[PDB]
Amino acid sequence: ARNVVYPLYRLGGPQLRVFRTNFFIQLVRPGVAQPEDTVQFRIPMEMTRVDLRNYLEGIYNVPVAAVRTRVQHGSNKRRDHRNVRIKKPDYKVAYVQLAHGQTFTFPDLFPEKDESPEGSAADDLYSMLEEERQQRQSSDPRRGGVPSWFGL
Amino acid sequence: SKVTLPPHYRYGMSPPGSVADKRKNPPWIRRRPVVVEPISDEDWYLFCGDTVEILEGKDAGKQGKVVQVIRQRNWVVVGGLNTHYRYIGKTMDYRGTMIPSEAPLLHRQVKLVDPMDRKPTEIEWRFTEAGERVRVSTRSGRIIPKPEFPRADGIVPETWIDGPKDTSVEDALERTYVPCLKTLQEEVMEAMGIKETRKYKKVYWY
Amino acid sequence: TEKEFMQHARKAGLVIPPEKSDRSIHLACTAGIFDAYVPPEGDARISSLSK
Amino acid sequence: PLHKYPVWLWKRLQLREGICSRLPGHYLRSLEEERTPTPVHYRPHGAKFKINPKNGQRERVEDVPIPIYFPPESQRGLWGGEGWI
Amino acid sequence: IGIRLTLPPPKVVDRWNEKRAMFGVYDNIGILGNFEKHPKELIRGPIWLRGWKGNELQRCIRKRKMVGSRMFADDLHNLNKRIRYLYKHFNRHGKFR
Amino acid sequence: MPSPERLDKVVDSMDALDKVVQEREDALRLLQTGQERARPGAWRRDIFGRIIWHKFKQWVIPWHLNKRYNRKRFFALPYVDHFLRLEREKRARIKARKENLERKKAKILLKKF
Amino acid sequence: GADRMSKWTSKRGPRSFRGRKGRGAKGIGFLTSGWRFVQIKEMVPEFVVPDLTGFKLKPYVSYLAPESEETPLTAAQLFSEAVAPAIEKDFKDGTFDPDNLEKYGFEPTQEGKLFQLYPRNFLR
RNA sequence: GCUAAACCUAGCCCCAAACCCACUCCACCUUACUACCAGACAACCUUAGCCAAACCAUUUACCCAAAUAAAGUAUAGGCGAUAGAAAUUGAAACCUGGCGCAAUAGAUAUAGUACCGCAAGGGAAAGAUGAAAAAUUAUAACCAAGCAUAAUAUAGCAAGGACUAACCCCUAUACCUUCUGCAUAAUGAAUUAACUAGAAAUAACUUUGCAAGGAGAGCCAAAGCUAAGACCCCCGAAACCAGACGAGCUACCUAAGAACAGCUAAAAGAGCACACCCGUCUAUGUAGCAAAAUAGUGGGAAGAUUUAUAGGUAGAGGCGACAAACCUA
RNA sequence: CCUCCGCAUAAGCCUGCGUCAGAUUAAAACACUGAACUGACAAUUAACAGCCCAAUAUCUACAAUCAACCAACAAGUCAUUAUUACCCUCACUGUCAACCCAACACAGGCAUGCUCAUAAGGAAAGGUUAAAAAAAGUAAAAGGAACUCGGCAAAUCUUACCCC
RNA sequence: UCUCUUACUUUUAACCAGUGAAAUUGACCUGCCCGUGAAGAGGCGGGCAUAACACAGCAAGACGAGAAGACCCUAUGGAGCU
Ligand SMILES: [Mg+2]
Ligand SMILES: [Mg+2]
Ligand SMILES: [Mg+2]
Ligand SMILES: [Mg+2]
Ligand SMILES: [Mg+2]
Ligand SMILES: [Mg+2]
Ligand SMILES: [Mg+2]
Ligand SMILES: [Mg+2]
Ligand SMILES: [Mg+2]
Ligand SMILES: [Mg+2]
Ligand SMILES: [Mg+2]
Ligand SMILES: [Mg+2]
Ligand SMILES: [Mg+2]
Ligand SMILES: [Mg+2]
Ligand SMILES: [Mg+2]
Ligand SMILES: [Mg+2]
Ligand SMILES: [Mg+2]
Ligand SMILES: [Mg+2]
Ligand SMILES: [Mg+2]
Ligand SMILES: [Mg+2]
Ligand SMILES: [Mg+2]
Ligand SMILES: [Mg+2]
Ligand SMILES: [Mg+2]
Ligand SMILES: [Mg+2]
Ligand SMILES: [Mg+2]
Ligand SMILES: [Mg+2]
Ligand SMILES: [Mg+2]
Ligand SMILES: [Mg+2]
Ligand SMILES: [Mg+2]
Ligand SMILES: [Mg+2]
Ligand SMILES: [Mg+2]
Repeated sequence: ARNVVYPLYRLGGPQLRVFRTNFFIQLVRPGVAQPEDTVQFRIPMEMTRVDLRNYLEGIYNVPVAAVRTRVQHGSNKRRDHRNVRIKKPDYKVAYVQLAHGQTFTFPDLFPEKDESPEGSAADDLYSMLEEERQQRQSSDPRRGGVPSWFGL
Repeated sequence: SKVTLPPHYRYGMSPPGSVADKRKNPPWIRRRPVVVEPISDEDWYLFCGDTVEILEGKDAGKQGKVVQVIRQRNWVVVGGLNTHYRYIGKTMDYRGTMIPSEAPLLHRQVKLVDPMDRKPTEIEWRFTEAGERVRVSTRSGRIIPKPEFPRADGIVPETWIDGPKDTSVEDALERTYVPCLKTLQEEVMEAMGIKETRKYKKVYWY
Repeated sequence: TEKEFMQHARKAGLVIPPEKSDRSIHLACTAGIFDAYVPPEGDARISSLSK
Repeated sequence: PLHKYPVWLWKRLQLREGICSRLPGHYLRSLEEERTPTPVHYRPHGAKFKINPKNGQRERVEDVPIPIYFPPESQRGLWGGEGWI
Repeated sequence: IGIRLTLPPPKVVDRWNEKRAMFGVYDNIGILGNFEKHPKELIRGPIWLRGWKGNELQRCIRKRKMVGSRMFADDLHNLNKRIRYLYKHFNRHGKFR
Repeated sequence: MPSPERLDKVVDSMDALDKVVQEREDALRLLQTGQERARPGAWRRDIFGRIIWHKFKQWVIPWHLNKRYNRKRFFALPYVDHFLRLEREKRARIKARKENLERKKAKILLKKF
Repeated sequence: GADRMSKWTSKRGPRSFRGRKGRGAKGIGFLTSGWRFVQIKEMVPEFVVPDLTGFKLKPYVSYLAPESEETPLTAAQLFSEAVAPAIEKDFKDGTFDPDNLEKYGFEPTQEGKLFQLYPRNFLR
């Protein structure tokens, strides 16, 4: 857990057990090429390697082999309009490796939209837009500037 | 979602977090505040949905229905009544689709209308002795009910079907709470069969 | 000696009111026509009373 | 703007505010006593009026004390009523 | 250019106010209310100058005496420096000595 | 994002759950020991003369032979009374400006209407 | 001049300053003689998860569920729903003693048990 | 017609009244924002000086108990500049305001933020549409210096007398300040917009009111007393004192380190000579690459050498192979 | 064509020429699109280096310089035992860049290891003409200091004397 | 170095294209000789000269530009030292 005071361990004391944990992680697609078993996460700063091992081996039943973490420096170069710096936050990324020969590839979540429901609150206005655009674009270079509204 | 606005920020017929709202008043901008009628949250009578009557403007006397209230400037927009015209689809080679847009009216310029004889009427917040709080007409003495308007959730209750991750109604209300002097920690530690037998020693807090 | 210009603007209206709202635009017409009246071919030929 | 109470009364106001109010009252009297010491480093005047030379007209006379400084060694042991001048 | 292009909004003033209509009422109270009150007890102002005209040095000295035990710290220091400067001015510089 | 309100729904649902569990612990602590603030502390006055709520830090040895805790100074030492008075006057100036501006804004509203 | 305003993180000082700072992770052991780290298994937190197999309760609620008034739990309510029937019943039989309150769930001192409440032994 | 110009309103100032604030979870005296261990050290101290006495050496109001009066009296004082009481008298409880400022004004403030310095510390600038911007429309144009529309015409403080005509003709030694005296080749100024410099007493004059009495206690009075009007500038030093901040440059020292190719090595605070340190001479540069450089030419280069890191000595002083040298240009 | 540079470690800064989009504008001393940039996205993964040691007594005279002769002065840069206590193990941090101090994309300053000219790293010329003056070079008939305060500068190598 | 300078290259330089400063500026439609004048005149007196305007050089003058002379004197102005 984070932002919670840990009970200090006198020697020979009970096991430190956290019940409703406070850590939220993000599986994230890598930015460079990684081997087939490396699974890149994005974890809070107050999380250790052994906490990520027990987190993935307690909640998701993922067999984990090795864990390596690092701290990423968020950029602090953007100025505001009053020249005070805007801080992109630091975060901690972690690369777990699956244990028993399992592999992993990050999915494609977005492809591919196949949808055409009835449209009233947005697509009736789109139908009005498109039908006005299909009708009214009949300009003529042979009229030379005259308005094409009068039947005369 | 939860963004603090500048202390003198204009409210401008767009939602405050929109794209053209960030276009109109960016965080750089500082302009004169619009001094406005302070109105208590108990005396404000017209809500979003009831029929009203415009008293003055380009079209006085006609009735219509409000579609939005902007309480930070005492604004209402009646449906398609106090209108002007603007072209929506605009490019560098073509612009048409001239669509009417409404213009906001103050609460002083708008009167509520009773459904019995359909005239503009003054209102009083005559609280009912039978418990509830409702508006009451002054001149004719008829109760004006608050109209049913679809809520801001974007959802309707009656044709709602539970998804896979929506809990049922009967399991949302099942009382399993047996009140006891245990904490959650020792309760789930004895429910899960976990046994700890060694003691926590003395610790010095200062 | 450190100052820049202003006014980044754009000159094309767009479809913000469906980006989220609960007030839709109140139209007063439609786009085109329902089914076009095809006139008779000899309307000037039968431009008298009847036949 | 101005303070409501003068600056030299904030000590008595702090005595009337909080836990210092719950001290026993005779201690509060002994604290707010403010009595004058006996003269140590000067000779006090005898009378209240002292006819002076160069005009035989009686004048009022007061005796003002000396601002004597007591170091912490005076707190460690019994000095007189005397300290440094 | 200094001048304004459009003439300003019309400044309308109510001459039959509440304050303007009863101005000077209960003035002249001592003369024809058999001298129970002075007309200087009608003045509502700072506690030091209520019925007292004074100089600039005299106003500052009177304000330091009557109120300077309960002023703020920076205001008290500014009043001290003002009295020092005005003594130096009025008693050493000028014409007509 | 497909539906961004789902993340807000899970966040404030879990906050409701955390509030319920904390309410149960707080009521049980009031019934068993009669104390709020399960992190125990004490009002102390630090080196700058401010009054703070110092929270305790769960050490192993008692305080009188702690080498680090004995360098932290919890007292006033009277050269800070002047700066305390100056801060008090600064707060009073800010409150006076706020109240006077409220007076003026109400006068503007009664002017316009 | 050095950068005053940006906060003092672990990436900034010399080679001795790096390593002594840390980023907020609670340590799980101690350094021994030969610069070795000795992990203590009772200090690293053990996640206590339940079996969610036959569990019928979802991360969202149906909108068809009715509403009710909020009432935050108070210690008088917990006393009334927990101990008051037992004390009421065994007082009706005249066997109630004010001397021994420990048989109704009261604890005289928290020093004995594992989950002691006021110094807050348990984590979360 | 471009640059431009214009806006009211954020807020602020002076008073009255009233005594005023501070833990959501975690972290914060060690290198503050650091979960976690054995010498326990600890605060109490007359201000000084600029300045006036036309220098200056005793001296020179500033001190925290409401007003008015006694009274600027008794007193003190190189008896001089000036300082200055006391006995005594009494001091009508409640009202939310402005012949105050309006973006060069008013708090420095949109802000103690940007920016500068190692540090104490210093410290800004600005915004303007509309009922609707989910009305980007066509207006609204007119006004400082500066330019363009639209360069020039023999001769001359730039103009005046004029004239049928711009020039041609006759007359004419720019302004302020300092001066016996300035066109002086004596100072100040490119221009425009905004801002920027006469504060008060005793005694006299005039106008009312009352009158041997005047004044809303006190004070004056052999026509006086009370009230009002009217009247005494700004910027600029080298300096002095008090308290904080500085040895990351530099002067010296301490702790534990690092570097010095090659040849002759007489043995060596030795010789030639690299890397490195320093800077004898010349040339360029002088708003430069540089608020002390570049190129050539030079001295040292196994030592009293150079240098990486940390710490120490600070101004009535530190340090100094004494240059009155250095102590953040 | 130049290289008197470069690759790393330490110190310092903190995302500061990686991808996409904008390039209508904006800083490029001009432009392409990128060192004098806007928004979004993604990286630096420890074995390298930091972060250490349970006590009470007790012990520690024979430098380094290939350490082997010889020879020294300024006299030096490295060590344990006895008893008790002790059987858990790999947690945390730095890892990017064309970068630091000099108001700057500054012919200035910057500690160590490595190859002492390279396997690294870069471009003195925007285009045209061949005026005057100026600066840096190369060459010169005869004389060789006759110039100048002074052989200053340059060229060749160069003797003797005096003051301090 | 000089008698006594000369030739060539580069930088510089002139033109073309891009970006683009600084000191200075009372206003100028800004000539020569003699004399005068606060004693050294482009602006005064007497004569002479005189269509307008670019561009590159030189430094006789504008008592030329930067630094309220650093030399001399005064201040009942400072400071260091003996
Ligand atoms: Mg003097
Ligand atoms: Mg004088
Ligand atoms: Mg201002
Ligand atoms: Mg003009
Ligand atoms: Mg003429
Ligand atoms: Mg003359
Ligand atoms: Mg003069
Ligand atoms: Mg003269
Ligand atoms: Mg002149
Ligand atoms: Mg002069
Ligand atoms: Mg001048
Ligand atoms: Mg040093
Ligand atoms: Mg040697
Ligand atoms: Mg040598
Ligand atoms: Mg020396
Ligand atoms: Mg000497
Ligand atoms: Mg690297
Ligand atoms: Mg290469
Ligand atoms: Mg060229
Ligand atoms: Mg020759
Ligand atoms: Mg000669
Ligand atoms: Mg000669
Ligand atoms: Mg030579
Ligand atoms: Mg002459
Ligand atoms: Mg002249
Ligand atoms: Mg000159
Ligand atoms: Mg002078
Ligand atoms: Mg004299
Ligand atoms: Mg003198
Ligand atoms: Mg003096
Ligand atoms: Mg001195």
